[PDB]
Amino acid sequence: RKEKIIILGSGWGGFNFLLNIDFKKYDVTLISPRNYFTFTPLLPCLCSGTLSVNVCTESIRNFLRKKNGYCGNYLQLECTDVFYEDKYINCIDIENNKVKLFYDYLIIAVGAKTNTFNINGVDKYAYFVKDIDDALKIRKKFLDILEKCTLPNISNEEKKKMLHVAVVGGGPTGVEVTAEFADFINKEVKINYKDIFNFISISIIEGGNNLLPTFTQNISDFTKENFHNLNINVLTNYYVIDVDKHSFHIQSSLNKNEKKKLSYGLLIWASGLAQTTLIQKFLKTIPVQANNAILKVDEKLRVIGIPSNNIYAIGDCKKIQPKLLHEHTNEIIKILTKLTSEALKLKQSELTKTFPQLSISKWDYEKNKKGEMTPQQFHDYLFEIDKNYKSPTPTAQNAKQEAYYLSNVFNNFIHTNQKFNIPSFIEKWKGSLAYIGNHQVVADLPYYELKGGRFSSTFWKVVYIQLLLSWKSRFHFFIDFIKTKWYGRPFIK
Amino acid sequence: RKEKIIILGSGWGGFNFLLNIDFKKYDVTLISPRNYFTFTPLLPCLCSGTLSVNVCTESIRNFLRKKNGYCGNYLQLECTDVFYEDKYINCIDIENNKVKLFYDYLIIAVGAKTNTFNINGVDKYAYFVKDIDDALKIRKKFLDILEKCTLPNISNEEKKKMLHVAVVGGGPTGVEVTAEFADFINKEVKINYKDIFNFISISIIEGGNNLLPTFTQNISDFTKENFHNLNINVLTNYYVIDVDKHSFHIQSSLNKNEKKKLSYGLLIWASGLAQTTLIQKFLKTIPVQANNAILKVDEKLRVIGIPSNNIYAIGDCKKIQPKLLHEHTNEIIKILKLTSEALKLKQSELTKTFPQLSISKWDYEKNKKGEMTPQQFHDYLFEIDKNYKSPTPTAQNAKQEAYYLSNVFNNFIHTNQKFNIPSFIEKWKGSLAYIGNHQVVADLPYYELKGGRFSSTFWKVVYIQLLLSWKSRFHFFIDFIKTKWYGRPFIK
Ligand SMILES: Cc1cc2nc3c(=O)[nH]c(=O)nc-3n(C[C@H](O)[C@H](O)[C@H](O)COP(=O)(O)OP(=O)(O)OC[C@H]3O[C@@H](n4cnc5c(N)ncnc54)[C@H](O)[C@@H]3O)c2cc1C
Ligand SMILES: Cc1cc2nc3c(=O)[nH]c(=O)nc-3n(C[C@H](O)[C@H](O)[C@H](O)COP(=O)(O)OP(=O)(O)OC[C@H]3O[C@@H](n4cnc5c(N)ncnc54)[C@H](O)[C@@H]3O)c2cc1C
Ligand SMILES: NC(=O)c1ccc[n+]([C@@H]2O[C@H](COP(=O)([O-])OP(=O)(O)OC[C@H]3O[C@@H](n4cnc5c(N)ncnc54)[C@H](O)[C@@H]3O)[C@@H](O)[C@H]2O)c1
Ligand SMILES: NC(=O)c1ccc[n+]([C@@H]2O[C@H](COP(=O)([O-])OP(=O)(O)OC[C@H]3O[C@@H](n4cnc5c(N)ncnc54)[C@H](O)[C@@H]3O)[C@@H](O)[C@H]2O)c1
Ligand SMILES: [Mg+2]
Ligand SMILES: [Mg+2]
Ligand SMILES: [Mg+2]
Ligand SMILES: [Mg+2]
Ligand SMILES: [Mg+2]
Ligand SMILES: [Mg+2]
Ligand SMILES: [Mg+2]
Ligand SMILES: [Mg+2]
Repeated sequence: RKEKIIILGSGWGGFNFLLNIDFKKYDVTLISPRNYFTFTPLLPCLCSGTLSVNVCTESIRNFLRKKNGYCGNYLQLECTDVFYEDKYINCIDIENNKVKLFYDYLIIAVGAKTNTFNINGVDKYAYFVKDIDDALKIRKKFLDILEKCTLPNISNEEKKKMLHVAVVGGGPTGVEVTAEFADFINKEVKINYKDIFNFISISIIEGGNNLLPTFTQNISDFTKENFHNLNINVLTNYYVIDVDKHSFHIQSSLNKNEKKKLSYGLLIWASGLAQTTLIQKFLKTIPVQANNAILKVDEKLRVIGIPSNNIYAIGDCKKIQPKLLHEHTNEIIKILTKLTSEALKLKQSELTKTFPQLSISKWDYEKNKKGEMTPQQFHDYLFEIDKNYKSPTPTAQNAKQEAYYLSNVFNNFIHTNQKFNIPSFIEKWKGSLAYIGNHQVVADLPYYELKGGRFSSTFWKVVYIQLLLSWKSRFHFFIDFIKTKWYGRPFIK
Repeated sequence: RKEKIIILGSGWGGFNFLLNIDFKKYDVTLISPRNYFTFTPLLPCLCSGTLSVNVCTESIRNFLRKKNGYCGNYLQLECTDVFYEDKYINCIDIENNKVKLFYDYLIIAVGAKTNTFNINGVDKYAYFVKDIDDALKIRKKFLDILEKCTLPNISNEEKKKMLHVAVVGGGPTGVEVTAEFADFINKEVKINYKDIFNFISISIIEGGNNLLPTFTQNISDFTKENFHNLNINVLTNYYVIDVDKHSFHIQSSLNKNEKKKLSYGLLIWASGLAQTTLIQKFLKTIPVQANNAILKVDEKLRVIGIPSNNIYAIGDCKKIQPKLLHEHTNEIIKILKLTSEALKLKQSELTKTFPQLSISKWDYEKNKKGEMTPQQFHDYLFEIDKNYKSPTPTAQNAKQEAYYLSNVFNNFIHTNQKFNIPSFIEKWKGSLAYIGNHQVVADLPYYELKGGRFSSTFWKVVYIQLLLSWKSRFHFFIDFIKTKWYGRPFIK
């Protein structure tokens, strides 16, 4: 008779919600086709053999018994439909048997998938890099190619075509995967495959001018410089537009007329995100959202358009559409002293609990001061703040923070003295890191920039050994680096 | 213009030959469809998640440069034919492209495969345990089943049938794989799957009366006792005769007409050896060996029936057929009045020619004979010949053969010792087995281990020395810490 919370997904959102939700207060079931949590930041290290599967993983069933003594459940299913009207979901097991399950609360955390842009042959020929098996598939293919090119039944020009590694995407994923392959190629591969080492080349391809565009221009320039010193072909300002079995095509971003055909052996696709079929389906089911491209939620992470307000979504599968300021103008006016921008800002602490977009991290009050306004003008101003609101970026950092917010809201606000005092979710940006090869780490932190150096790696390791969610994983983190330092990357495939 | 040695296979034989063969003296190429060496004794620990792949493995290319500066080569191919007349072999890559290669010496070390005994459904439905991939497939299937049986769309009756693990074979492989699963089931699985744990059962099936037949009766009895304490169904004196998708059939060894149909979820097949298709093919190519079931070699490991004497075989793919004593009677008489004790007295030196004369191959005291006539001596010699047993198909023997033969190439073949090449004689060092719940058994010369608090410690001290790199020793040590402090993983 405890209320049932179903969690869909075992990713950063779902798993972290699981870790914090009170199993005494609720009856909790996580549902996911994947029986482990994947620690995605270390996924590129898996591509090169620097770290093991154990450090990139947490098994869900190890976290189903909290110290209180009460338990949670886990089912290995893939949710295929949500029926918000009747409070249930349809799933399928791995043998396509339907399973029907009821909930009182649904926490959707199914994440996003890799975007092919409908380009011909991305699904067919390219390797994605979004989970454990993806990374392992990529490692093996690479090692497979190395062995195939050591055979005598092969010409030097066949070798040059096949030993070309193309990475599409100059975001952090693409950049880190390239970096890691570069280290592998310049170390272990160089030693054990000398006769063919010089036919090997890596290219990274990016539509815009900069690698790591969302970081900072100095970090971008440094990343490109460092890539040059590693003899990585940096093909920025190029868009991949077609993919065939042995070659792909690129179009210059600077001249629409300039195309190139490139040979390749291994093609890694690390472009942006796209929605799961479950989300596409679910959207059609909600009158208000029937033609949305992504699932929209409250400022409280409630899925808009559900009469019951019993479905939440966290992580990559959702954008936040908060309660509009300009729909509550008069009410906000009463709350104030004047009627200036800094009248508003003076009450920004209190009003931020209701409107996230009022946050000093969401609205620049100084780049936008406004002298005394008439009510209508104030309403226009409020409207600008509304339009300026940016939904949290699709990162593990945000998914984790959303997961702790929401679970704590279930633990401490719903079904307690505070049912109505629930604050709206606001991220704190903690910074971003990236490995860019050859011991060089970059970090774009709130008050710092790292641009390489002897102690860059050290900073990276102190950061991530603390972001790991178990002592088991910390053990492996430590051991795996010793092993890689003393003995090297492995060639088992 | 260095002579070319081609090694076929990257197992205990091939890899250890590679480790010791002098790359300065020869131009060596190992050919194997598998680019790593598999440390098979720890393979059952891989089934249960106790140890990792890193401790069961060595990557061939890490060993292609010895410290003197000379190199070896490796090619990822599967040999499909040997043409002994013309000294070349045909291979195929993984995309079925033919490759043709010339050698001066061929070292065949392709091992053996699992024997299905042609039984319907073994290949189709059963899991084998001969390599890394096998162990991981086995591990996954089990975890798959546990998850499937936690679903609601499943009856307790379906659960009981699906969560039955049957292991066919009471040899050390079968026994060790059963033990490891028992440990996993009784620890990590019991904690994380309380609801369905009592639907789980393990059976081991063995045709003879004993588990670990080739050990000791005390060790066999102790292994069976320990198995019952763990609630493993020990179905000795049963053999499997048929296999279907959800059930298999067994026949009593004690009553020809008692049969049983058993349901199962996971069927593991560890029944003993059979020959590779390469060896079957190659045999038909050798006139004197054309109807053999197994490849026979000299007492010097040279494949018999080859005019050039440039093809060797080591490991599980071969049996030794030594030079016959009774074909050399008169000569032996001349070396030596004319008793078994006379013969034994010269046994150390004659053993360099005939391995069957070894005190480890022939019981001189249980077979003493007084003065013989030449004819009688000839008959005696003949008994020694027929008593000879080829090395048992073990890693221990494949390794010892590989060190012997590589040492012959290094220090005999192109030196002034060409003619004093001694015949190969194993030295048995003992055998160990993990039998679950921390109990190790060992059947050593002069000792028997039957369990104990310090049983496991002995096992760990032995195998950390048997590992062939410091890398692997690191992982050996670390993997046991990991398993102790944090437990076995459920990743699949
Ligand atoms: C290589 C890589 C490196 C990254 N590094 C960083 C980083 O350093 N910092 C950072 O902030 N972010 C990083 N990210 C981004 C981060 O992984 C995502 O933002 C994060 O995964 C969002 O979490 P999520 O729970 O929404 O989705 P996921 O973590 O992808 O989880 C989705 C889960 O839903 C499951 N699922 C899918 N379909 C269904 C279905 N219909 N039913 C039930 N379950 C389903 C999946 O199995 C999965 O378990 C990285 C991403 C990648 C790919
Ligand atoms: C689970 C298990 C545990 C064991 N434990 C022990 C133990 O504790 N002690 C002990 O003494 N023995 C043990 N053994 C036995 C030991 O593994 C074998 O006796 C040993 O492998 C024999 O070595 P080999 O080189 O002849 O064959 P393998 O080690 O099997 O090597 C054969 C190699 O040949 C390759 N190959 C196959 N076909 C071809 C082809 N056509 N062309 C080229 N290469 C080919 C294979 O890929 C493989 O690399 C165990 C065996 C198993 C399965
Ligand atoms: N180290 C970190 O902190 C880290 C690491 C990985 C991911 N993340 C987060 O995960 C999310 C996704 O990251 P991501 O790297 O996979 O995607 P991304 O959107 O950040 O980068 C994709 C890049 O590929 C380009 N692109 C798209 N289609 C292309 C084409 N056809 N040809 C060439 N270039 C093309 C885009 O211009 C874009 O710059 C991001 O929000 C990111 O911040 C963070
Ligand atoms: N711990 C160790 O030292 C160790 C471990 C594994 C293997 N080995 C060596 O590797 C070789 C192979 O060992 P193995 O265990 O794989 O095979 P095995 O030959 O030693 O034993 C197989 C057993 O299964 C039985 N069997 C065969 N077909 C059957 C059927 N249809 N139904 C029921 N029982 C059936 C046989 O009676 C036999 O005892 C051996 O030489 C062994 O010594 C040693
Ligand atoms: Mg999730
Ligand atoms: Mg994840
Ligand atoms: Mg999500
Ligand atoms: Mg996602
Ligand atoms: Mg071999
Ligand atoms: Mg082997
Ligand atoms: Mg062999
Ligand atoms: Mg074999």
